Amino acid sequence: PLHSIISSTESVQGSTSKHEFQAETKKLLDIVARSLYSEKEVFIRELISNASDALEKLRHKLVSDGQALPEMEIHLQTNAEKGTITIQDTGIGMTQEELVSNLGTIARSGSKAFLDALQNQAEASSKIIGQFGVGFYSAFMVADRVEVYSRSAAPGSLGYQWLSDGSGVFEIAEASGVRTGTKIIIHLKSDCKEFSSEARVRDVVTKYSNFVSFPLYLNGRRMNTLQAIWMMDPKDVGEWQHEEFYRYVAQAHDKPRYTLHYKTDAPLNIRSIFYVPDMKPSMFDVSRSSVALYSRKVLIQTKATDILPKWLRFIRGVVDSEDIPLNLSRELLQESALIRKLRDVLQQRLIKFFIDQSKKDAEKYAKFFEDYGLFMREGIVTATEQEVKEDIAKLLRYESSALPSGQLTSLSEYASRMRAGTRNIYYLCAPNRHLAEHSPYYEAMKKKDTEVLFCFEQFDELTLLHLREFDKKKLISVETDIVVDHCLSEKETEELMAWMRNVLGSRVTNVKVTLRLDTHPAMVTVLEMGAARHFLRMQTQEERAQLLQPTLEINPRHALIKKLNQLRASEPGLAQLLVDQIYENAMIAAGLVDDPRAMVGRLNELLVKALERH
Amino acid sequence: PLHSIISSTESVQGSTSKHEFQAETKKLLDIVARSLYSEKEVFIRELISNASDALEKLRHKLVSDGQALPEMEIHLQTNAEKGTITIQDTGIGMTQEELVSNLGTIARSGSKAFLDALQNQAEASSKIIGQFGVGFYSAFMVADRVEVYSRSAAPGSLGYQWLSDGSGVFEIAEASGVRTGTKIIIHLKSDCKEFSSEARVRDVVTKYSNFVSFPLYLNGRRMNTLQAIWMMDPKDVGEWQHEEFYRYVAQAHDKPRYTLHYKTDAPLNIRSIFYVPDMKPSMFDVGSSVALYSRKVLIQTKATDILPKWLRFIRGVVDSEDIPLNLSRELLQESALIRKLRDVLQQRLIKFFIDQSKKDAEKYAKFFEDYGLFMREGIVTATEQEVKEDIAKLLRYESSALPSGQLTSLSEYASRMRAGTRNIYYLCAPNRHLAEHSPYYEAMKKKDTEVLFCFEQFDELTLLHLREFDKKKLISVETDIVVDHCLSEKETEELMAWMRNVLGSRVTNVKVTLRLDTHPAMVTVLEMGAARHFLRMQQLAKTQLLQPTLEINPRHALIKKLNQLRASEPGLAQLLVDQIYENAMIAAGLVDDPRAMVGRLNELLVKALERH
Ligand SMILES: Nc1ncnc2c1ncn2[C@@H]1O[C@H](COP(=O)(O)OP(=O)(O)NP(=O)(O)O)[C@@H](O)[C@H]1O
Ligand SMILES: Nc1ncnc2c1ncn2[C@@H]1O[C@H](COP(=O)(O)OP(=O)(O)NP(=O)(O)O)[C@@H](O)[C@H]1O
Ligand SMILES: [K+]
Ligand SMILES: [K+]
Ligand SMILES: [Mg+2]
Ligand SMILES: [Mg+2]
Repeated sequence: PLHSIISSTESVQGSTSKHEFQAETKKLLDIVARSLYSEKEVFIRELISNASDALEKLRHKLVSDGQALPEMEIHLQTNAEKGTITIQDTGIGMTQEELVSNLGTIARSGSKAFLDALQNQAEASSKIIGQFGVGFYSAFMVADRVEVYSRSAAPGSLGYQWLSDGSGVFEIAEASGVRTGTKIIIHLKSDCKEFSSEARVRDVVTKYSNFVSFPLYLNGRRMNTLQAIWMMDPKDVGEWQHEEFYRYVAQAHDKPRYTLHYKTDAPLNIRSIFYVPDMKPSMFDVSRSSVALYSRKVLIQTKATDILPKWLRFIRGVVDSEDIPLNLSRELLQESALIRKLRDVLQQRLIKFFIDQSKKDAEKYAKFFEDYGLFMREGIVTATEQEVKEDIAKLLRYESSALPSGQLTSLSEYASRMRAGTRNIYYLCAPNRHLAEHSPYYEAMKKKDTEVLFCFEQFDELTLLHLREFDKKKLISVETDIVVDHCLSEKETEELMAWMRNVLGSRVTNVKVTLRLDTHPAMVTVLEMGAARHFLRMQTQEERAQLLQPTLEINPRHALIKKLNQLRASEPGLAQLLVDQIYENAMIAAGLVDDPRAMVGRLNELLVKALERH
Repeated sequence: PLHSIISSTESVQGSTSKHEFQAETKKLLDIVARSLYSEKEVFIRELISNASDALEKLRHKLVSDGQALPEMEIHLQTNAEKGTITIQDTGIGMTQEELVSNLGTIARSGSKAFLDALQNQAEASSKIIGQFGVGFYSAFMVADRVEVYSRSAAPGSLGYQWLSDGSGVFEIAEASGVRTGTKIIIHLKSDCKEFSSEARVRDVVTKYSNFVSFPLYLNGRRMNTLQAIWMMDPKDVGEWQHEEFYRYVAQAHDKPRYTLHYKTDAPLNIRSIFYVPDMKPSMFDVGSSVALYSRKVLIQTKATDILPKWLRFIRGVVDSEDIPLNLSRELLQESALIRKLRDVLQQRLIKFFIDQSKKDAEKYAKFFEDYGLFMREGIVTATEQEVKEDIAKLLRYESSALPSGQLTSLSEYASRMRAGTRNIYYLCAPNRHLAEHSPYYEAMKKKDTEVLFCFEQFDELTLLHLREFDKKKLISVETDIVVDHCLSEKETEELMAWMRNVLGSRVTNVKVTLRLDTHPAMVTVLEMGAARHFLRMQQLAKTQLLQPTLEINPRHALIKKLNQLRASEPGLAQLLVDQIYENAMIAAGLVDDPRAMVGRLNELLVKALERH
């Protein structure tokens, strides 16, 4: 189907012209006011940012001159009956030239020109928000008529006025009585009268601009009353401010148990603070990042980016940066490379912080791991890189067989003093220390003088089998190692073997003899056990039986096995129930029984007919 | 103190001037090329959309004129030697005035002017994609200089060239040899030569512009070759097209078991199709592949969840030409249209499932067996009572008043109850035999009221969360055991006292029940289902004991033996009573990991039979 008219036959003959790009202002205004912001409340944020920029410019101008500092405040006002919202400022202001150059031209901002002509861009380039030049036109999205009063702080400037309706035309006049600074008056739409209500405005202000750098008022009462401590050095801020900030951000009533104050500028500008709660995690904590992203003291509202890995969703705090790329809508540029490196840097720093906490305090870290271990266990099984899994795995605490009861140990220190020339790590799963010590599998391997890691928590064998390796060493379970490893008369032993294969033929594949058991009359061995256990309870005897191949062993030294001889010689019917009970007990001890409700009736029958002579 | 400085001293006294808004083109171009799109490959989508719009305009003009229709298609070519990407079409083309007025002006689109002068605005308004007027400038995001060779389709037009480096100035000249249509030459940047490779371009084309209305060829081979059946009439489309489309969109090799072809226009313009896979859900299956389209081009938000989370097991495509879009052609967040669409889709899917259940019970039984967990999860995660009750109509249970294996629903159960009765009784067990031989059911065996048997796990939790159906209260059998209002008493009261002193710290109280026939003991707690669920959570994970009561029956043979056992073998008697208590707790379903009781059971087995 190769039919390509693509060629280079084109050739230029006529004289080349020369033109300049134009623009359609009405369509640009319509696009800005209709299809730019997904929410209608952002105009308050934009106006507050503009007021903050004006105040910052005035403050810098006065500081560079060494003059006295007047008051620097933002004043919001709402009039319910008139349906208007008013924001006042005490910044630099602007004359009619700046009025018609900035408010009359799309995508032109004087703040960028101010920053460029500063020659330092250190003291003030970190405190100016405006960079695009279209933020003022969001007021037309909720208004039908905008009215602005302003006058410059220069000694001899006069007031002015600025009216528009968002219809591609604006009129400028000269006004008297204007207070120095800038004042914006907004007349609201019919369908946007909700913004004349004090509660809605307060909610928006607290959601977006709580940490503005200047005092802010709404109808007369100050709303800041709280310093952004993440911008200060740790040596200046006390613990009371830390706990109050944690109380504010976490919406809790307890104290933080861990506090990290992170400030870095080499790879990228990062100023963040992190908290770990004092209570235990709950159902909502497991349910679905609780960390707010900021940029020059303005919320970005990611709510989907998850700048922090999912398994770290239990920590709280704020993250602030100056170099994140944000689009024209003042939202994150989704899945940029900078975000993907910020996440890795932050998670590595958090891992390093958690590792160091163990050294300086052991009991507190043990309690924290007891509380928040499930998050680390989940983080093991969702990562992909082996290095990440090994980094997280250093936080796990286990109980070993070479140490006294009730004290923990780590994998790294487990590998410290293990056998000189064996690249193997052995772990056993049991609900208790008592069940781990007297487990048939542990007895079967107790001959070897190796240290076994007892793990009691749930979803732990799953974590080990997804880890598969630590410091280039294999993680081998005791159950697998037993099969990997390579009295009663023999005539009666073999005859009872034949009988057991006869009776338990359908459920059991093979029977063997074992001298490695001393306190358990039976044991069930499968070629693999951890994966079988995990698979069994996601999904009656048979359809589970051929999926396991339950090899069963017998202990000739046990008393019950010995008595089974003469209880079959005397009454085969009782032995019929006895062997089934032994098999059920062995399968229960192996941990392969999901719901043991089935065996209750047969156990009752065996008990009621076994001792009837007594 | 209330610090307020607001006054109204401002007054105007001069003569108002008049101006109009200007614009800065350099800053606008920088904003478009740098801080508008999250990805760099979207320029191919914009160019293909422009070519499709041009072809649509030419086709409409020719059909309205009534003239013959020539061949029309778009060609996209890749040349890695010069690091260039080229796109060519055979549309209407542009004149010199059209070139200057359209390509040289920001936020001006001729497609809107064409639509406004159509006099019907319905025939072709559903096929024109461009609406903003800034999509052509995304080519400067990956290029340093662009070339445009165009020639209008009018009988007497002349060729032209449109050159620009994206620096804010462009030059236009007259060219010779240009064929009818348009042709765009792109010279890629140093870091953007990734797009001079066939594989990446093919990936982008298949991702974004796979279902365009006109044939396109990449380096000579057709790419789309597949019809978008979600726009065609259901009667015009057969089974083979449905199977092929399903195997494409679902990326599977099986045959769908259910097919819904939804197409409505009254509340909103909707064209959609939904599929149910034949294979069972996997470990991995537990953005849902319901990708949203608009004007036959992918929107690709994949995060707003236009469909409820519990309905993530269905595959298909949803199209809507009235959806609002951002300047970057991404979904507007939380628009009322999105919520209306989600509600309508949920209701329609529920109605479709109900109708499918009515039409064929045998297939619906298998479907419910395969996909039961999703409905329970949706019931648990729902908030509104009507939403919970709508989903609950899809649940199936078997009851005691029916032969084994036959399932029914809550609707018929409510239909066939007595008029006086106002509540529903349900019992949970892993098997029917355990259900009908449960100690709790034997106490409810006296009355003839029907009871629903639940076998699958999380059924108890779902029934607890639902809490009400059709103005009736959902209560369990174990709850009603306590709400409802041969070992003579003398030789028995002291025997319960003996259990009390032996089991002081494990059972709060022990008494005698007479509603038991086959069990030696039975254990009751106040709120059995809730206690069971919390115990399962705690043993599953430490998140943020209880009060058990034990009843015996003086008629069981095994219990009758314990009376004389106290005076003969107390050492055997203690651990035998422990076995009885633990067996009762296991039968109650309140037992944790039962490995702890193996050793004492073995000691019972060894000791109790050292006499035969
Ligand atoms: N209250 C104010 N006082 C003084 N100048 C102001 C005030 N509000 C706006 N301006 C000026 O108006 C210009 C344009 O405002 P604006 O539309 O917000 O652009 P921007 O804020 O710099 N960029 P952005 O807000 O991020 O989209 C600014 O550069 C200021 O010079
Ligand atoms: N291949 C083409 N043939 C003819 N006209 C074209 C072609 N490509 C672009 N144009 C013209 O270019 C104008 C503006 O281009 P464009 O930037 O794509 O705006 P738009 O596609 O109409 N709206 P949008 O794509 O949503 O930004 C269109 O109105 C067309 O008239
Ligand atoms: K501006
Ligand atoms: K244009
Ligand atoms: Mg601004
Ligand atoms: Mg376009």
